[PDB]
Amino acid sequence: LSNGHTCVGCVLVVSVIEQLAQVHNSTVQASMERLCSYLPEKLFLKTTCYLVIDKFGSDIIKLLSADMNADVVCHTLEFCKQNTGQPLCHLYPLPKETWKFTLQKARQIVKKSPILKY
Amino acid sequence: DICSLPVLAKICQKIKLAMEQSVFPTLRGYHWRGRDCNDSDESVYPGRRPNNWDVHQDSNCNGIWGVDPKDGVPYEKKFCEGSQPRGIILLGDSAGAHFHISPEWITASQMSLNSFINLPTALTNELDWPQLSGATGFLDSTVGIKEKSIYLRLWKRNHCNHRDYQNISRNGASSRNLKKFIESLSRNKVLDYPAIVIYAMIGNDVCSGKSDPVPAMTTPEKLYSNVMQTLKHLNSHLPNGSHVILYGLPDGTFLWDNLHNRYHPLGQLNKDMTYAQLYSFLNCLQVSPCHGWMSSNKTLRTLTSERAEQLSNTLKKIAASEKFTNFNLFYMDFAFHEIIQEWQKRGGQPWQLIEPVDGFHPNEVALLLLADHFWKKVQLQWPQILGKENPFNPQIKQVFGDQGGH
Ligand SMILES: *[C@@H]1O[C@H](CO)[C@@H](O[C@@H]2O[C@H](CO)[C@@H](O)[C@H](O)[C@H]2NC(C)=O)[C@H](O)[C@H]1NC(C)=O
Ligand SMILES: *[C@@H]1O[C@H](CO)[C@@H](O[C@@H]2O[C@H](CO)[C@@H](O)[C@H](O)[C@H]2NC(C)=O)[C@H](O)[C@H]1NC(C)=O
Ligand SMILES: *[C@@H]1O[C@H](CO)[C@@H](O[C@@H]2O[C@H](CO)[C@@H](O)[C@H](O)[C@H]2NC(C)=O)[C@H](O)[C@H]1NC(C)=O
Ligand SMILES: CCCCCCCCCCCCCCCC(=O)O
Ligand SMILES: CCCCCCCCCCCCCC(=O)O
Ligand SMILES: CCCCCCCCCCCCCC(=O)O
Ligand SMILES: CCCCCCCCCCCC(=O)O
Ligand SMILES: [Ca+2]
Ligand SMILES: [Ca+2]
Repeated sequence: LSNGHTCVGCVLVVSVIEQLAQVHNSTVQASMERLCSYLPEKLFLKTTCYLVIDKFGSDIIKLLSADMNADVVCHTLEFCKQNTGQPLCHLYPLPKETWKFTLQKARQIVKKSPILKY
Repeated sequence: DICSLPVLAKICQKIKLAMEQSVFPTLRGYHWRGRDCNDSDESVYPGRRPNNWDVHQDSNCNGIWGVDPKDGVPYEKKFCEGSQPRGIILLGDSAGAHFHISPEWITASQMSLNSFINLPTALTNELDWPQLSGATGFLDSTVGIKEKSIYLRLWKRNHCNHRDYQNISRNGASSRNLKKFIESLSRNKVLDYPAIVIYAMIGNDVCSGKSDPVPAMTTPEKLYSNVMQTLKHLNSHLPNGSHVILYGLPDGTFLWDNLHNRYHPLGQLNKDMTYAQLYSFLNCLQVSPCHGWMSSNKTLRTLTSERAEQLSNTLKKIAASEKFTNFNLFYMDFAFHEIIQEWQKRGGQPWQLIEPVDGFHPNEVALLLLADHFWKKVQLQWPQILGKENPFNPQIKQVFGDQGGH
């Protein structure tokens, strides 16, 4: 289930992935793999890092590669859920394009599934 | 709760296990309290009066034991009897436990394999670093200030106090919930030395995450009730001759004033996120550690500082009037303004006293400056609290060296 804490955590991890790619001028995929290689094997940290790439990696790549920010990503993946009526929670400034249209784009980018995993 | 995510199931389960295998189980590891020198014998632990002067076994784990072959006198009797040993005990919150998220874990520009080596231990200790705290820290400060913790200054004044520290602190502790873990305090009226007890609930009574945090803040009436229960409890467990010090609450407006325009570690790369944006983000989610003070709503910040002043005055009033048989009571202003002044005399900026990642807690420098202010103020106004310097300190070091370490 998604709550305020899962939202903070998704925004944190995605931000770090984004900035690690920027610092090393690399793909998002290579950024996630580099981050997981930095983590100790203790307490299943490195293992968990690789479970997250497996479950969420392809969509983080698709969205960041479209120049969506960490707020967009975490709303698209439902770690952050805006109840109808309630205000919008965002850590980074709202993008140039309007949020409602930016989020529709994001949902359509991950609805495409040209690759199946067995 | 974060552990609702299926992908985190294995690491959440393994964190829970490691905590259980420490011997609130973490509160017994040596980061939180003096290492037990013999965990197969429950009459051996730090803080107790020596059993038969420790002629065979070091029963209080202070590294002083045995007999001098010159005169057949027990070293513990020659070196520590009369010196009036005493322990240090902190009843605290996330600041007393030194909650700390390392910027190295989240700032990509300097991140490497070296950065996360300390992460597993921090996770099994709830991200608290009591071994570096201002009250009970014993490791070499990772920063560049000579000041030491209250515990180490106590050891320096009297080497017989080695290992007699207890940090009974929890993230989210307040006057309301302290009774849920105060039982982890270990002290026996008859068998143990007296203790200095610091009561430092410095935030969570006015700090909340709810959108309307004013109704959640403790009232002076409820605080008085909670603290009297705690003091009645301590009076039944502390040896006669103990001292209890109540800390007031901070004027938490220094956070917003000094940080709202500064970049967070996640915003330093592209200069696109300030502490103001973080505070707004956390309040919109209702997960801020302190909505009242971490907010752009200057009215709300004032109502929080106003209640903190009322609660502080309650503690001051309890200390002047209420009496107890086994300890005397003292009140101490948090006095962060004076901490800032001392830092500025060392060339420092106020924003450098806050934990960079959360923008809320005092960092290691601040905790050590609070300990230095505590020491100088107590030594000046209430010297009895700290006792006398032990003339045999040099002879203790010559016979016992580092006294076993920590
Ligand atoms: C940093 O990586 C970027 C990748 O975006 C590189 O920039 C692109 O390089 C190729 C050259 O073959 C071009 O097709 C693109 O037009 C470039 N720009 C963009 C926006 O993609 C760049 O080469 C790398 N920088 C360094 C110093 O190696
Ligand atoms: C730790 O405590 C145990 C006591 O539980 C000590 O074991 C005793 O040691 C003495 C030797 O002086 C023997 O007479 C007893 O028979 C031992 N008791 C048991 C149950 O074996 C042990 O020596 C202590 N060790 C240290 C380093 O303090
Ligand atoms: C700024 O903070 C104050 C204090 O919380 C808010 O005022 C209170 O708002 C609650 C609504 O949740 C009411 O119950 C009180 O009657 C209000 N008191 C006062 C003095 O206004 C105020 O609404 C906040 N301002 C903004 C813009 O959020
Ligand atoms: C993605 C945004 C960046 C994340 C920055 C971290 C947010 C702060 C997390 C630590 C705050 C919690 C401290 C607990 C305090 C208490 O319980 O007393
Ligand atoms: C994109 C999937 C990643 C989600 C799991 C990563 C969670 C990392 C730490 C979470 C931070 C907790 C925030 C908080 O304490 O309030
Ligand atoms: C590229 C994927 C990076 C994801 C890193 C997040 C997983 C490791 C850190 C999670 C720590 C969670 C500990 C906890 O739940 O208390
Ligand atoms: C970016 C991956 C490393 C970040 C680890 C920072 C600490 C994780 C968040 C702490 C909260 C928790 O563990 O419940
Ligand atoms: Ca023992
Ligand atoms: Ca001893």
